[PDB]
Amino acid sequence: MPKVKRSRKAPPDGWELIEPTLDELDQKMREAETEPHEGKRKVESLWPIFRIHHQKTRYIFDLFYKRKAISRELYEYCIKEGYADKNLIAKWKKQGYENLCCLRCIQTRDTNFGTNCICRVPKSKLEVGRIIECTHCGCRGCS
RNA sequence: GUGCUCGCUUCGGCAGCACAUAUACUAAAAUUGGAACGAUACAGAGAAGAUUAGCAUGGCCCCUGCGCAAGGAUGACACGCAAAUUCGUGAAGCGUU
Ligand SMILES: [Mg+2]
Ligand SMILES: [Mg+2]
Ligand SMILES: [Mg+2]
Ligand SMILES: [Zn+2]
Ligand SMILES: [Zn+2]
Ligand SMILES: [Zn+2]
Repeated sequence: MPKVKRSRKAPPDGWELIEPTLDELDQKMREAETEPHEGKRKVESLWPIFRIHHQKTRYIFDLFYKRKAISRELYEYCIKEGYADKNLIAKWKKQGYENLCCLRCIQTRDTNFGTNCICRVPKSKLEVGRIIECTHCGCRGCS
C-alpha cells in the first residue's frame, strides 16, 4: 500500500498536512507508468514521467522556500524518501534556471553539438512564434 | 521566468537592466524490396569389381564453433569430343607452260 518507506523512523512533524497531496501526486505517477503507448510516440510516452517528477519537486520546493511551511527535518525527509529531487531543486536556486523541466534539458553531453536543448532558449530570441516541444521533456520553453 | 531597479509608481500595468541562448537517425508513419533450410513430387555417398578410414588442393559455395582447434558424406563443387604458336616426303594418273 504505501510508498514503502526506507527509514523505519517515524516521519517528522509537518508530515500529515502534506500527505494527501503527495500521495495524490504519487497516484498520478502510478497512472502514468501504466499508460499504454498507442498513439503516443516513442519519445512522447516518457513525457508524463518528467512532468510529474517536476510537479512533485516543485511542490516541496514551494512549501519550503516560498510559503515557508515545512521545517528542515520534514524537507530533508521528503528528499531522502524520494518525493523531491535534490538536484533539480539545486538548479532552481540558480539565477536563470528557475522553471527548468529536467536535468536532461541542460545536459550538454546528451546533445550532438555539445549544447543545451532549444527548450532552454528564451522565447523572445526565436522571434517567430514557432511552436516547440523538446524531445527529451515535452517542454515548451523553460526560460 | 526570476530578481534588482532610491523606474514611472501603484501594489494594477509598463519601462530599463542582469541571468538564462538553439533538441531531434526530426514518425504515432506511408512506402519499398528480400529471405527462410519445413512439407510436397523427382531424386541416393569419393578413390579404374564390391565394401569402404580419411588428410589435403582452389575459390564470385558456404554452415556449426570464441577459435590461427575441430567437425559438416574425406562438407559440397571438380568427371573434361582435355588439340596453343608452327610442317613436310615418295610414287602414280590427268590437265597446263
Ligand atoms: Mg575436415
Ligand atoms: Mg567416409
Ligand atoms: Mg573438403
Ligand atoms: Zn528541453
Ligand atoms: Zn525538460
Ligand atoms: Zn523545458
